[PDB]
Amino acid sequence: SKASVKITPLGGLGEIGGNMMVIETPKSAIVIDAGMSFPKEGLFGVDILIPDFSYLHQIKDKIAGIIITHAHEDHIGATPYLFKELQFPLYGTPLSLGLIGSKFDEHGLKKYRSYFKIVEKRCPISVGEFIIEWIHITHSIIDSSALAIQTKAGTIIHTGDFKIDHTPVDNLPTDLYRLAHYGEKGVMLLLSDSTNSHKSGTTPSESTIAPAFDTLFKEAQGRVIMSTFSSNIHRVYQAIQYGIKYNRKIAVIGRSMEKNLDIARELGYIHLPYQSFIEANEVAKYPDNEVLIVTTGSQGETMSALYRMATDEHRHISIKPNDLVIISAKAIPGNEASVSAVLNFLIKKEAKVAYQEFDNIHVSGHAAQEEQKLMLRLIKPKFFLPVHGEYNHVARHKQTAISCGVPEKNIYLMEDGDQVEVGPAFIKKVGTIKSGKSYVDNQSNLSIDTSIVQQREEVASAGVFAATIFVNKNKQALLESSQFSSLGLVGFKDEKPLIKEIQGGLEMLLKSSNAEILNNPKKLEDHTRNFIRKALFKKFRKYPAIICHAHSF
Amino acid sequence: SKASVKITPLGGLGEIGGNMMVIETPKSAIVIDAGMSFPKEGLFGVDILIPDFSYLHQIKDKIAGIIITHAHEDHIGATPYLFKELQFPLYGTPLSLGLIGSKFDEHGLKKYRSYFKIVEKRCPISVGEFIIEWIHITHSIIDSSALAIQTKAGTIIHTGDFKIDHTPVDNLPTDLYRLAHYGEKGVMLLLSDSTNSHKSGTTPSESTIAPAFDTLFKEAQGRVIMSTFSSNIHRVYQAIQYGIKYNRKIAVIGRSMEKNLDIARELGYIHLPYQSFIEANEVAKYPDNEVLIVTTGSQGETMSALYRMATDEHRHISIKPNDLVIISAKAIPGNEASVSAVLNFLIKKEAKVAYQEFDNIHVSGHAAQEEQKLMLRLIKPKFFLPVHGEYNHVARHKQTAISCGVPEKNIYLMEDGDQVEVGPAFIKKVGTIKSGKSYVDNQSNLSIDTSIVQQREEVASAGVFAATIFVNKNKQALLESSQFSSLGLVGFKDEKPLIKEIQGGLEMLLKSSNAEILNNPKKLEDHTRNFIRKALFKKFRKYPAIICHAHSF
Repeated sequence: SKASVKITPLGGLGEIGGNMMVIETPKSAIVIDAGMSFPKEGLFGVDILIPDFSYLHQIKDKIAGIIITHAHEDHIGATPYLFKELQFPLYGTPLSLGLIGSKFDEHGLKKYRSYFKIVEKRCPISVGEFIIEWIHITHSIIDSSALAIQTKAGTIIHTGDFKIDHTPVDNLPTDLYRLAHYGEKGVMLLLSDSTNSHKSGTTPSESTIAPAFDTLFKEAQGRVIMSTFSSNIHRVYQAIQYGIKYNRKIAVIGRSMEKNLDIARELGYIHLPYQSFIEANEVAKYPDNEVLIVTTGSQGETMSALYRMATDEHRHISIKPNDLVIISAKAIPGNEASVSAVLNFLIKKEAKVAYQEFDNIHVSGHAAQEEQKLMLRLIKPKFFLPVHGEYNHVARHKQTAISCGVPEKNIYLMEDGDQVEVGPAFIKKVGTIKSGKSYVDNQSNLSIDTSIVQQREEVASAGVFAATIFVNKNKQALLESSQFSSLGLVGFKDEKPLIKEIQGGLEMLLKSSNAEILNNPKKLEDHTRNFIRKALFKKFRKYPAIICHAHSF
Repeated sequence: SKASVKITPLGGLGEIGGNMMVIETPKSAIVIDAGMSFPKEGLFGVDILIPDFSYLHQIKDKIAGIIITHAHEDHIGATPYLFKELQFPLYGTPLSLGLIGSKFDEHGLKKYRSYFKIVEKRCPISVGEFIIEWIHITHSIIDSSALAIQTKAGTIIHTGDFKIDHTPVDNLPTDLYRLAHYGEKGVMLLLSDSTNSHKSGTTPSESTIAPAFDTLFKEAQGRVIMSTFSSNIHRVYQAIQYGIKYNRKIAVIGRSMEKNLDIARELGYIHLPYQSFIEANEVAKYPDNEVLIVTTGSQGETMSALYRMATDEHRHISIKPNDLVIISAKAIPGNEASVSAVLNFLIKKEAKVAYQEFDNIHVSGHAAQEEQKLMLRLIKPKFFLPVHGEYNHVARHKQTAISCGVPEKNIYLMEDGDQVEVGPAFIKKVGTIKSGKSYVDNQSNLSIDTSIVQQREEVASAGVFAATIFVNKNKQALLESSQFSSLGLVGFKDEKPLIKEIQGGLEMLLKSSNAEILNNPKKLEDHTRNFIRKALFKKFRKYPAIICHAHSF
């Protein structure tokens, strides 16, 4: 009857990152964004997670394209890999589409590059039975945008990643007029950031950071090091601008930085004298006070480089006591241990460290309660649904919305995989769809089901002991010396006896075993598993994986 | 010539917890404290670490006893297990000695219980060539103390764990006069807390917490849950006092809580009507608003209970939407992930949660910069050496000491295992001693070298594939069907072929193998390892552990 849509999301509900939405209307289908989720972060790298793709293959014939709301790795990460399975027009932003093409070429998905479809800011883009608009909106990232969707069913808003910086370094303030206009006409659906719903007071503008660089650089007497990730372009821009202001040549380490710099500079978003850029191998040729280094590893890796620098195998840079190191890695909770370790190792090198001002403690990069309320009033929407956060954060954001006078019955909290049917004046849950994650190794760059590592680590608890006994079916006992191996059981020097005790018990059982059980590998494997379970219960209270091999040679 | 001592520490320098010092003088030796170090904390439990004991066995004939500065698990943890190797008089505090005896009986070390030697507060205790005094000093813990050591070489101060609470619930203010008196006579050596050297402003007094319980309990309409660890006696005391003030029966879950309660109540430190205490199984008989539950697991375990309560197998408590849950686990960095997970699962149960006021964010329990400076002025010591913290924290504390006018040349930063010779007016490093950690399983309660799990997890990276081939020395090939097993390699349904491809290559090599290499297991194992290395390099760029077994049946 009345026009309606079916918006069921694939990522973002249950973890920072890995955001991906799929709006499904009658004979209509659009994709909003495809990020990566980073649960942990260690001394050598990060956890690599890409959203499952099973649902996409179900309704392939309907999806009218991919809609990307960032030139940033956290939100386009699966786009390149996704094309190793399916292809769809990529209607995005010129800068956002570029970096995405770099990702795909790295993923070997040039097919999907032809799908590139530049959407103009403040300019609508007719996507099948839908109209799309990219509303500039301030954020850390050099470029960004939000989506306004017009449909015969109404209008839908996806902001997602936005902090309302009154004075951004790029002084390109959000074009609030359009958002207010959409509110004035009447906005059906709203998707808004919910990350920092636990904090109060508006987040500080990046310009609050400028003084930090200025003061630190005036007092710096030696080399300056900077550590971040491949997609914090604004921060590195500020850093290099100050360095040239302080006559420090820039050394860019990590090919991701180099490609981002070249793409942006060619795109003209910034101005940079190429001669001012240097290699790490040339640092020894320059004075310390003229040396500013930029460091990043693979996609998502920042402090693997730092740790190897503290371990001194970087073979391009030697940490010195007169150095000043500025640390800003992706401040996702649970990485404090790695930061502390590297910090201690650096102080052992007698290096001054600056980390207070760039992590989430000062600048989280996502709206606080006041900013969310300001957006909510700007919109005056009928239906509010939080995305890009955990269940608690969306709960708090919904509470804040209640404080703004939004009727409860138009607010829902999603769980990944869910479907929600939304109409002109109706909204309800209809079912769940299968959502999941997949690992990718930064070296191989292939998708691996989580099942393999899951079982690997599940059996990692408790030991793994395998044995092979060459027994004669006519003797019901081992005829040739059995070979045994163990991993995680006990120290070899101290395990030689213990495992060997269970060994004698087992080979005795053979001396008078059951011929049928001995001749049938299944019975031997079951008996070995039972014996291993009993031994592990006696020793450590576990039941380790036991591999048994029977031969009739 | 001049009197001097040799203080080389065994634990505390490099991690929160696991503090243990050994002062070594001519024909003199004393032990200060033996804690446990907790690097991580998960959904099912904690990491279990006990300091190495190798050095103790070297100078056994000199040590005059064990000196314990807490009735608290974080500082006496290795004492019970240590006695499974060596025995020494335990001169401690009556309450501190009790709990320690409980730990030893759990460890089956009753031998060391006879060594129990009660030291009187404000009363000196002659320990061989040394004089010892237990100076009450405020802290979270119901009881505590610091050590004043008089010697012919001078005086040594160990405070260690102390926050200067002006108004503690127990209103037993630190007896500063003695500390000032020792400063007045002239204090040689000072060992002081250094945990929170990164923070400014004095830590809030536990009394700041009272209002929280009062207000929350006035508004509570349902059951109240409380989650902590076995040794936060003061907090549970406040909680139960308020609950009786609000007519809530107390259910103590975790035998550690029950034993601590019985020991303290028998010791008369507190007053408690036994009839007011209840079991969890009886909660269903009482109204929700009369129900307050206390939860703790094994030593160091707090949220394993919480997680099973969210998973609903606690089979004594069912979480309800009207419940109010107060969470205070040992807030060591890196547990935020578990807290977040449990919090989301609880909100899925629609439960109100209170966690802001009890973690390290409000009350870290260890002195801040102002408190350290106040101690430093109270002492006016000649030699300052920070303990109970990481290298960065001790560095910051030493900086603060510099700000207090302490000459640098009397401040050192230790690394675990080091020896430092300290005289009347001399101090220097002399060498290093072997320091290390050992795991203990909370179920078995035995000491395990870290080597076993270290190799277990080192080989956990990459797969583990073993094979056994029954070959004839006269054929240089397998004569009986070879048996293969793999763990972590690939999914069985998808690994059957791949592993089987490498299998055919290998059994072909047999068809025309080297008889001597085939007959000699070493050559077969080397060839199998090389083949596995090549295959893993081709597939995932790894070199997995390969186990080869050769038979001549």
